[PDB]
Amino acid sequence: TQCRLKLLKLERIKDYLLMEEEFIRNQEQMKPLEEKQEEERSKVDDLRGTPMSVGTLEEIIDDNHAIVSTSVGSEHYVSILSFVDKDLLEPGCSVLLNHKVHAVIGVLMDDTDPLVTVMKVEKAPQETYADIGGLDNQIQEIKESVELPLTHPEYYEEMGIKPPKGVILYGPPGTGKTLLAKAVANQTSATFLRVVGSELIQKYLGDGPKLVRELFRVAEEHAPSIVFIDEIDAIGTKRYDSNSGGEREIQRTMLELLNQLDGFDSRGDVKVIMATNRIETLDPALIRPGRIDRKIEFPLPDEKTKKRIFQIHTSRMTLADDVTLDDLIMAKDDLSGADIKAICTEAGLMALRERRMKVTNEDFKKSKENVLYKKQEGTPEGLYL
Amino acid sequence: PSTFAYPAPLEVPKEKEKEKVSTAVLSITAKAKKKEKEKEKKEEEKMEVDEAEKKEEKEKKKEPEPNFQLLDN
Repeated sequence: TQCRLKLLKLERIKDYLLMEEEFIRNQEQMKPLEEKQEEERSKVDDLRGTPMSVGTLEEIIDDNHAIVSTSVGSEHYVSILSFVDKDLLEPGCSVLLNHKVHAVIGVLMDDTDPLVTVMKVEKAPQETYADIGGLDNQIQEIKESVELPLTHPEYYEEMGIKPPKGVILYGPPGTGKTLLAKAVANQTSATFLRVVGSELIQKYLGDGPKLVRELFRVAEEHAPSIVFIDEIDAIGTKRYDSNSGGEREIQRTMLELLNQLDGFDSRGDVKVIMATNRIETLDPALIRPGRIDRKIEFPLPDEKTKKRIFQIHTSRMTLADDVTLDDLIMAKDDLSGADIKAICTEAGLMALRERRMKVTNEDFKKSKENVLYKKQEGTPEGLYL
Repeated sequence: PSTFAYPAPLEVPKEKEKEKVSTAVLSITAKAKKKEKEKEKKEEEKMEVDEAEKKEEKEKKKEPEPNFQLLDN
């Protein structure tokens, strides 16, 4: 709160200084006077023509030649014409090629494709634990598995327990699956990669599986990183069916994801937070415990848990403080965490409809009912049939 | 006596190429250092600060070149 506001005063000064400071250091004042430094800048200009073509490096051989696929025309058997060495290079990377003679000038860019641009939401959310509407215990499970081995190896080594390679979140939905993933991701201050599962489904032949493996490669260069696979079930076990080009597609993208996460052992290269809105009616072919160890199940909030979600919320709000928090919760019946959030938002909006500016005790009571009604109409009510 | 005089020794082409390189180093370093440095708090009763230790904020320099207006006479 106070602390959060203070950090901003330092950051305002920081932007101004950093932009001036950048200039003297980067060059044109630290202009290459060094044999090594000058040689790389001058040589790449001379070899380079314009246009160029991007490629992805398909495999390298140890005799100073490599094989690349360029975006345009055929693949090329290219030589390593100066610059980068063999070690520097790895397959699955994107490298820059001159059209005049396709050769690897280098990478230092952690790839560059249109694919990578979508993947890198790299700059962290402001979202962080206990800025979330969440349950105290539930966030602290996500942190224990994903975050904690990097932060303190101390506890994990003494105890003698094995570090995982990801975790999985599954619903009952409306539990802040995505909110949790964003909270942890800010805390590490490691690069946050994101992709949605449907993007990986396509009606083109073979494109999907390249992207699925690609997520792990991009992340590895950036590493440490946390890779957010939003709605895994989408590539997986939720239908694209068998009559739209799904018949081939789904099985391949699903399988491709499942084998690397599994490996031959739990690899532990880069951490993963996987969010799913259910694994409840969907088919088996997904990652099981003991590669990602802990699998986190959410409940449907009870009276006691509802205290933790609500107290966080009442602070931004007002005039539900007058009335005891305990009594309000008791009164309302059991609902999911998104529903609880929705009541509270709706309280602020309904006052405006009433001709009032913002939440009152009365507005808070009515909002509870409206959401409850939607659910009560949608699915079974009270007393048996 | 001063309206037709002996014009200066030349700028020349030679010196023109040579100078830019020299000017380049001084130019980025001065600007980068001078603009960034503050030693001021503007929400203070004081205007800047009574001077604690000496500042590096500093100022720039201007030198024009002498010419007199449009005439051929």
